[PDB]
Amino acid sequence: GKITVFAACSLTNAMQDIATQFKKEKGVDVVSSFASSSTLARQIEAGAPADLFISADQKWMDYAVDKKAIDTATRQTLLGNSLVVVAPKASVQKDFTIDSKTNWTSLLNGGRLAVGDPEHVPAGIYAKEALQKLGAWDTLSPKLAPAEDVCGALALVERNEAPLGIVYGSDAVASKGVKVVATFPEDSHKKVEYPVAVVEGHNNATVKAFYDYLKGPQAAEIFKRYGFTIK
Repeated sequence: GKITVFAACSLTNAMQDIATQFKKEKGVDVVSSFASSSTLARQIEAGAPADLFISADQKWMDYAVDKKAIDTATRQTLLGNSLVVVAPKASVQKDFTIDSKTNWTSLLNGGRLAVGDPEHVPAGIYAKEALQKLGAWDTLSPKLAPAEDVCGALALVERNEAPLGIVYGSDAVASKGVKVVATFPEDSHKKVEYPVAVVEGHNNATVKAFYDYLKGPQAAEIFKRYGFTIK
């Protein structure tokens, strides 16, 4: 009795604790592979035998679905999250409020904005989308420090290679080394939503019981503990 979950990077800590518990209360081992949702959707398209896939956006779930790789009837939106600007924990930067008059250059002071790569990384695509609506994207696009996932973007900031980054609400929570300094207004981007689905061919009673457990009160308590919103 062994389950494989492919989950967005941002779910690392939450998923590891759900797994350790599930094995404790159910005796089934859940082993996770974490990465950009783009990379994971691509692996699944390419035949990777994941049992479940949780994406950090709808876009990469839609992708896996339109490639016939998903048991589509099972797709549900599981989580919500906020999009935030982090600075390193030692930074003197204070909280501020984001709007179309936020002077991103002055805050950056010759530094880069750490982001998931907006070409594919959901955190980056949300960020691009907020920055465009805010009217700040053409100023910012040549000034990015892109990473291969939202964990890479966080780490640029932890290490002080970038003064600011855009990550999720939840990412600042699992990180000793950065502090949230602003939250994007919800009206600046598409809702950050995390769909889950059973991978095509893997809809069996063992996998179903874990899929049901991700909406269980034990998983809920952990998700919330890590700063996710429950759907």
